[PDB]
Order: sequence, then C-alpha cells, then structure tokens
Amino acid sequence: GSSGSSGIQMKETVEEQASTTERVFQDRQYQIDAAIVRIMKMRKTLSHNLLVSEVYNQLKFPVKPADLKKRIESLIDRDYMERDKENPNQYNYIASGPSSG
Repeated sequence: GSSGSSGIQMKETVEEQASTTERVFQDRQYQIDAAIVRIMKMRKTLSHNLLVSEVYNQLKFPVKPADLKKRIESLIDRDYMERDKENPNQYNYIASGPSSG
C-alpha cells in the first residue's frame, strides 16, 4: 500500500558495516521474487539457466542457492509459473494480468 496520509514518499540510506541488519532480510527476498516474476512474465517460457542468469543480472548482489531455488519453486506453486510436462527445467507463464508495454 502507501505510507498513509503522507506528504512526500522517498527514502534512501547507505551503511557500511560488516554487521547485518534486519531490513535487509525483507529487501532481499523481494529483490529476488520480484526479479523472477518480472523476468518470467516478460518471457512466456523460460528455463532455469535463462532464469538464474537474468535474475543475477537484475541483482547486483550474490544470492544463495537455497533462497533462489526456494523462491522459484514457491512462485511456480503460487499460480505464477508451470513446469513443462517435458522437463521441470522449463517454466511457462500463467499469471493473469493486463499490460501496456
């Protein structure tokens, strides 16, 4: 949604410390799931290699194999992508929604 009864909406901060924050936990999962939905969508049908490759290009940060894979599988079961009867390496687009360009 939106901040709510707010005037301006724009935030941005930069921190350089080995330590790990908590907000970086949600931002990550989103960065991935988002990059996947965006990629898959645009590509009616994409494979694992083509996927992992595209996603990485969209993410300027290294992602773990457990998280990445998990994100995919889920999405697929989230009525977003389907595994080609032939091989589970290929995923087709199913999500329903209008588009402009």
